[PDB]
Order: sequence, then structure tokens, then C-alpha cells
Amino acid sequence: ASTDYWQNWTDGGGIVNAVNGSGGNYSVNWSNTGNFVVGKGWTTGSPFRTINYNAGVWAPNGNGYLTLYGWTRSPLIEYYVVDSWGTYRPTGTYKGTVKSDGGTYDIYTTTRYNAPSIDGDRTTFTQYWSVRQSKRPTGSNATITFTNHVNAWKSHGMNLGSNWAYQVMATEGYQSSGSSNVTVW
Ligand SMILES: *[C@H]1OC[C@@H](O[C@@H]2OC[C@@H](O)[C@H](O)[C@H]2O)[C@H](O)[C@H]1F
Repeated sequence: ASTDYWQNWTDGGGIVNAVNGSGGNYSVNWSNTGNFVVGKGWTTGSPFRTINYNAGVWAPNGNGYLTLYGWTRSPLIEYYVVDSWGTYRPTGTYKGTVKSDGGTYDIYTTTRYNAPSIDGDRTTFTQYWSVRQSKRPTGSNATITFTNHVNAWKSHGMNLGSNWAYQVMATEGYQSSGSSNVTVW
């Protein structure tokens, strides 16, 4: 599919060289950053969407995530489907597991306090996570059947908002350095 959304947010720390490439391709070079999120996807997320991607390059030197990323409103929720990471595997309150697209993911919930959000300024919101138990190999055509995660979260009381915001396959970093090149469709 054709992506129609370009996500490029940084809290201003360090260097984040984000390149909006052709089609669903994008690349990122970062060094000594604060927090940032870059990726391509869709302006309006969907619980039935099937995301395809190929990370030709995944080279984080520290804390970085290769993950499906999106938001909903009513209520405000930041969700993730982490396929790979750097030196830190994200975790939180364990809720259970879900098998999808050849891998097993742990389900977690966390909370952010006085943090930036899509609504601007700062607020408190919940984060839904699906983290692969082991890093997914990159360089191949990978698929994320989001509906599998959405349904698994629901069975654990993890309901998303009724107002869908953007949905992208992104690269998130935190006080680290690295490189990535991803193609989304
Ligand atoms: C999850 O990821 C980073 C951050 O979200 C950003 O908030 C500001 C908004 O304009 C950007 O589009 C978002 O990516 C959030 O604090 C964190 F919990």
C-alpha cells in the first residue's frame, strides 16, 4: 500500500537526520539524541490494517526501537508493536502473550506522566505494548498483522480509543546513536 503520512518528531536533543525517501522508504541517522520518533505510515490508523515493511538497515548503537507506532484519542493512548530493539528491551506490567506473524510477543502496559503527546503540551497517558520475546531478523519482507494484537489486547482489558490518529512503522531512539533504513507498505 501507499503510505500517506510522514512522522518526524524530536524533542530537540542531539542530531537526528531524518530522510523522507521515495514511496514508503525513509532513513535515519542519529547521534547523542534525546527522544525522537521517525517513520512512515498512514494519517488515520486502523485496527484491521496489515503492515508490511523491510528494514534494509537496523543498526542502533544504544536504546532504539523498530516498532509499529500509533495513537488514539478518547482515550489518549500511545501503542507499540516492537519487532526489534537495541541495548534495551522495553517492558512494563506483564499482561500475557500473543502469537503473530511467526513470532511470540509479550503484552505490557505502562504509564507516562507529564509527557509530550499528540495533543501538544504535556499530559499523563497509558501506553500499550507488544514486544517480541526475541528480536525479529531484519533485511527481509516482514508483516505485522495488527488485528491480532488489537484482539489480544482487548481480551486483557486493553481497549483503544474511538478516535484514531496516525499509524506508522517507526524508529524511536532515546539518548543514543544509530542508523536505520526502512521501507513501509
Ligand atoms: C511516545 O513517543 C514519543 C512521544 O510522542 C510524541 O509526542 C509529541 C507529538 O507531537 C509526536 O507526534 C509524538 O510522537 C511520547 O511522549 C512518548 F510517550
